[PDB]
Amino acid sequence: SREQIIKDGGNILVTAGAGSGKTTILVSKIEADLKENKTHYSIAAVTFTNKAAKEIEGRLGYSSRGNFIGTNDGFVESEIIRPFIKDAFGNDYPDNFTAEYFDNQFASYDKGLQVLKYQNILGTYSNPKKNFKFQLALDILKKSLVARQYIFSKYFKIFIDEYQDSDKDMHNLFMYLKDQLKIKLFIVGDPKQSIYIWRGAEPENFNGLIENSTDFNKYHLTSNFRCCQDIQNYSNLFNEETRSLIKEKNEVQNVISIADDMPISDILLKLTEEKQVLNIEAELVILVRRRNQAIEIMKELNEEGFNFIFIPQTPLDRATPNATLLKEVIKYVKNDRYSIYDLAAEIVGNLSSREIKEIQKIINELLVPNINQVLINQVLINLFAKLEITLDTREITAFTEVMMTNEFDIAFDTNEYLHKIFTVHSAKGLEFNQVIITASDYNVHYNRDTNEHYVATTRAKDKLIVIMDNKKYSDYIETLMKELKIKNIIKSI
Amino acid sequence: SREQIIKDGGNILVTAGAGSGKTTILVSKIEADLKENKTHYSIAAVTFTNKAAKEIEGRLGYSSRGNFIGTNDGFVESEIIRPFIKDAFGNDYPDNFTAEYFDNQFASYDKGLQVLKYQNILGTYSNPKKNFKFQLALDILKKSLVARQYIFSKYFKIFIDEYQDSDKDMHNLFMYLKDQLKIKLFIVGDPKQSIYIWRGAEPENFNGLIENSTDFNKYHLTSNFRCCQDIQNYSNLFNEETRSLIKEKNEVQNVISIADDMPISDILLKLTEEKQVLNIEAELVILVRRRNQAIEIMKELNEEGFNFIFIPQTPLDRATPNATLLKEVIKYVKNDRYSIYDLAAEIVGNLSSREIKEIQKIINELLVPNINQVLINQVLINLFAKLEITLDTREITAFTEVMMTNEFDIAFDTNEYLHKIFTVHSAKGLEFNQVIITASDYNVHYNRDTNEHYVATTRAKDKLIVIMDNKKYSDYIETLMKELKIKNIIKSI
Repeated sequence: SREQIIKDGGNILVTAGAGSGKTTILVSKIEADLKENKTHYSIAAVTFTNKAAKEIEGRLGYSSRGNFIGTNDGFVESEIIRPFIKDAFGNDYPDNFTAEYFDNQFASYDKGLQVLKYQNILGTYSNPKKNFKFQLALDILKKSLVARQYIFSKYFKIFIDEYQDSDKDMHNLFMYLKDQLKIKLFIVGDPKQSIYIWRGAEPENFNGLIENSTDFNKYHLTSNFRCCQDIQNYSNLFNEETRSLIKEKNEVQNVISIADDMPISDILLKLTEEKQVLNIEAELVILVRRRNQAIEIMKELNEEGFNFIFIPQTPLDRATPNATLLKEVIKYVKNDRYSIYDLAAEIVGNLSSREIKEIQKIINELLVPNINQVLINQVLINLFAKLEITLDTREITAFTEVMMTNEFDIAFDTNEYLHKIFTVHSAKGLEFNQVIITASDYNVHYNRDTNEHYVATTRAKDKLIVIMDNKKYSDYIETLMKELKIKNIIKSI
Repeated sequence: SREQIIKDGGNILVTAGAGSGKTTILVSKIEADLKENKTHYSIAAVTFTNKAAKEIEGRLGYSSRGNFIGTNDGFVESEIIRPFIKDAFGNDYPDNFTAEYFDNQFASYDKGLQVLKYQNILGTYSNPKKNFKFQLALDILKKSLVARQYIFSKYFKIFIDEYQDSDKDMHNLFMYLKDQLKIKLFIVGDPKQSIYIWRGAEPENFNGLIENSTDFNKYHLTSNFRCCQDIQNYSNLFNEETRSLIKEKNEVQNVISIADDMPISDILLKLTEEKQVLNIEAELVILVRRRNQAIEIMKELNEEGFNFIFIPQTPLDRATPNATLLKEVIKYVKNDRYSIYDLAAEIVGNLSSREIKEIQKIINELLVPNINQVLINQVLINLFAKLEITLDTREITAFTEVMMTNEFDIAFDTNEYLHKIFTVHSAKGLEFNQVIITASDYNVHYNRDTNEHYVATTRAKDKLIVIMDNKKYSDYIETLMKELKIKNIIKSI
């Protein structure tokens, strides 16, 4: 498992999925290797977005080892291109160059050298599949002897995040550091095609390393690593592929089942005061299938003194290529404390201060109120035109609808609330500490809602409370408990 | 006189001529004002060529006052444009820009801003009469409040050398500092059209200040300021315009006349040992009209133990627009110790390191031996094409002829010799300490050689020795001594 992962000191290839399993293990693996190694060598972690680089830097702590934590583009720029470009190509080339991602697309590698030599800027390649900065960095290393000496002397291992999005030119540099410079590589990626890719992503180079590489040591990560063992056993029994991984335990305490005989508010009081299996001071969230089921529970609790705020699923809450970025644009529009730098951190690459000012100009048109649906669509196209990303028609309408109304404001609110209620689709992504669900929502016999039920069960982190509303739900438990000869998988009050 | 010049603390306009009178007074005026002023304000001296700026910095000494000594282009770049361009035009414009003089000519002021904003370089104007850097610097001062505050706070007086070569845009900035910022200006220039002009020179702006400016205080400099009073009196009596300025002295000791009765070498021994009016340890130089007259004197002295090296006038020794620069190109080719940076210092403006490497590439073709007359002409055109200067046909042939032969090598030699012999045209420029001439060379009755004789007399600095070979020469002295009632103007041995 994870203990076997961190012990390996060689080239490690990690398959990460379900989210957050990659980030926590990455930070723990980095800080553990820093404690083992006392020599002068440092580590280098590279992330596509600037937020992930800042997220890793905050958890690691002091970087007195000289460790580099930053963007993929910022790494090759500050460590390879800028220091040794004059050594590789002569004194004609500048080291005070400014890289602009959006401007100055060129057709050939020879053309881009002239933009850097004469126009004093570092422009991107026109083809999204070919990266000019990494082609330049790899070229500089082969031309410059000092460049190869410095990289070997500075870093002994390099950590790479989200490797499935790396392009071929970006992939060539990483393999060049491992094959020629003999630098250890810790690779984290998602083998599934998924929904999120960098504009020049090719999953085959990552998939090819899993199939034909003898140097790397392959590992895998559990999807529900953060969930406790008792919650994992209750979640995995509903899907046939997941039933094999769980192991039975002599005593089960985290998953509680209680039949709904008293009103909904009384069940909440019973679990909080009579058995104290749920703490009122800990965050508590309740699961529903539809928005109406959440409203009636929220209104029933306001009468009993319980205070709650309910997050609804927005039109943007849909598996689309630009869903993650579109939500961040909404968070910058809705919230005043959300800085433009926080929005730029979500954008791939380390944008310059001048490029940030141009993107800020496009979005400032959305900060004026009551300017109708047509202008919101053009600002959105103008925004994504600079990023060279086309926008889905339903993604545009979903973005527009959220901008018009204040209905989905708290779903993108920066503030955090202790007690909430969310829909199964509302928080498909984020995870909660303790969750209560009801059985009548999910049809378990024909597996229509088993995927929504599996998501519902995996959201809870410490304690999961299940209400046995449906007899067919309880029958599917008792039937499969006999197939697997499981005496206890649930704790009933 | 000069004592009246340095005492004035206001705006001073100086008319300088005959050479070297401008540089010595400029350094003395600067260091004297630094001693008078104890406050934090500094001075700023600007010269067109980098050699003149380095020449002033060496004589001044320590610049702990923060005084700026450099090029006109380097002044507006480091003090106005680079610090306050972002304040004047916004954060879009860079402060790490690189100015290239030869590349990126543009037609309109708006076009050059885009080259600086996007292409990150500072290019020159296509029209030689219009300067873009000074148009940019003046524009930045009007746009930026801090820029005006810094210039007033830093400098209380600004010294300007060779003002007749300043263009109109360069002239507008200097007047803007005097009229708006109320900064004292010490201006040195030559009112005569002369032979040497910067490619965008307009003498009218300098001439216009002499005619219509009430703020400036006009002054004049003597042509033979370095020569002693006795030598000045002997030189000025031959030309009618010059006879009025000299004043008689009761005793004359510097100008010696001796009739040539003994051989030439014996006259040299007689003056050195019998009267000791010439020191063998001091530099001694003899004047002739033709090259044959110098050879026979040089050969006659080698027999008597006297050792001499004779500098001949080169084909480049001719009043042409590019004579000064062409000689420096020869000095870089002939001498190995003469650095390429010394050649770049003679070029107008502060050339960048990359621009220096391109000029060095063009001249390196002349360093190979025996490559005939045709290739020398093309390298010369290629050299001056970068400087945007056309070359006279006779200037090209004069440059070529010197390159072929080693005959004129010592005339451009970096080494310096104590005892020499030079032609009247050989050292029309440089001045010598003690000079001996002969009377038979100059026809004084019809004033054919009075200009060459006046040059001959003005070369000597401390002691001048005249040989009375011609009776017509001595008669013209005695005749004019009676017209002016001068009892003594010459010391006869």
